Amino acid sequence: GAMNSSNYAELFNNDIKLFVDDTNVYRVTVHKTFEGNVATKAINGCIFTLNPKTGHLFLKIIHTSVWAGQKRLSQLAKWKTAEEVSALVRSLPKEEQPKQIIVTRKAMLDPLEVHMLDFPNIAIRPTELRLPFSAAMSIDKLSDVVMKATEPQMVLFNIYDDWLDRISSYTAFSRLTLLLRALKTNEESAKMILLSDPTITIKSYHLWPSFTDEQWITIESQMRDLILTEYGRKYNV
Amino acid sequence: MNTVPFTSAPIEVTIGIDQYSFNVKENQPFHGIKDIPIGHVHVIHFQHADNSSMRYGYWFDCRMGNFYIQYDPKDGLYKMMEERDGAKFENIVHNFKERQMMVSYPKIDEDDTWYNLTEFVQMDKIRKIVRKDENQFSYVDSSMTTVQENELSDPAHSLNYTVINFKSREAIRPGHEMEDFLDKSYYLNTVMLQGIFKNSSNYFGELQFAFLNAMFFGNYGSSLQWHAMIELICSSATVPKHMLDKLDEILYYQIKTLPEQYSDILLNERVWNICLYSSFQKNSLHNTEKIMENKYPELL
Ligand SMILES: N[C@H](CC(=O)O)Cc1ccccc1F
Repeated sequence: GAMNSSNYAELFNNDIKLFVDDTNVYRVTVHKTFEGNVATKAINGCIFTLNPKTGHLFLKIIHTSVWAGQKRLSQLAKWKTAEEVSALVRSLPKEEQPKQIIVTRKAMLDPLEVHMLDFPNIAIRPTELRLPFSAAMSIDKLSDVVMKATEPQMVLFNIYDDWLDRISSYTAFSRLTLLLRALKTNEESAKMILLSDPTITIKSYHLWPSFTDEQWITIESQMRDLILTEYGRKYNV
Repeated sequence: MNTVPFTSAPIEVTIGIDQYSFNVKENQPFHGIKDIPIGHVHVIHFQHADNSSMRYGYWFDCRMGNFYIQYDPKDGLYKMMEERDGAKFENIVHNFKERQMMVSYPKIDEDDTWYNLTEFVQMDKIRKIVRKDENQFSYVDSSMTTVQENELSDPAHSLNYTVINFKSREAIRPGHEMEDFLDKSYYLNTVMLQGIFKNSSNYFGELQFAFLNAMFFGNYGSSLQWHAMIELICSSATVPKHMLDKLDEILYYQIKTLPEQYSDILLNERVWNICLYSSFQKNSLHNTEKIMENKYPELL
């Protein structure tokens, strides 16, 4: 059924699973028209499909041409997402196909179930976790490839860089969710924390800086403080 | 006008005949029901006074044979049987009528209720949903499950309604995943009407039969089936105009007939609110929407 804090270690077992977040698929800027009405302009988006055990991220870039001449785009976006995830699953060798797909928003359940009727053994599940995957577009290299795309495109990343050489996937997922929650709550500050020190760089083949174990503990502490700080600023505590 | 005689009434029982019902006391001199209108299916149903558990009954059509009811003390129920000896049957009925031991089917002349509930219901189609080929009549009770219910357990005692499932490969074409799930017209018109039912009359017949089993037996799987067949129509953007008009009439008489005190269990709030207020056909069921709003405004 639904995924929550009780069955949290299930994410890191040896059953292949993917998270699917559709929150950046249909993206718009709202603006005024010459006549003083309001209109939207779509910008490029992405599906965020992540294996939490391996860090493998299948970033399907959604080019603005897919909505050309289409109505009810928000409803369309969940189906576009469903269609792309289904196409991705079918593209994978059988032994790499997921056993479970966890959607971060319950409105994805029916579209994905419908797309996955051919795969009755693949469980489609919601989650009671509030996962900060919407903040994926705050990762500079991911935002860059989405905005530069001139056509539909799939880009593969490991969202954990090389962390799994030193930490478990539970710890790597916890680090990722803390970083993304911080970027979601105060992007400017979080980025400042991540790059304040010019001697720690991001390798060309990585997303995040090359922190040592000790430095990661410092960074993680600073991100918690940021989240707590914003929580206070928000609620006046 | 035809007759269903009873051998006797050895146990106290409420007897239903179509939408009518009456009480028979233990060992009361009751020998059946006369003046049954020819031309329609009928249902004679039973609820024992000492065990309201298990409503049960028999669908039959007097044009297909001479039927009577006899209590079986071993199996503990009123059973329908066929009498093959026509002369014997006529003589039995004539005697019971002369002794005025029968209740008269109490049809008001103005009253088209039963016709309107059974307009498309045929015995031949009943006998394919209820499989017991050695009999010309069909037994149904409160507890019988449907073929779909069993897939989600005795197959011989099942209700073989047409399986409707909106998230099934049958309902959803390769490349029209969104179109077929948000607009069920393909599934209604090509798969069900053209493919399985052949015409809307057979579809409405199953719909009406499902409602009647839900109402008269409290049969839960029948209620599920009735609501599924309504929803499939209401959720199709493309439905023949004559079907929508006929559906409105069918549902009107079903809602009109439903016992007020059984509305809570026989009517699915989600389906009805969706069908009347959100679906493609939300504005096509004028009569049904008006009786629902005046009779069950709570449900909505
Ligand atoms: N081609 C899809 C056909 C369908 O399943 O009904 C509909 C669709 C989904 C997503 C983006 C665009 C689009 F046209």
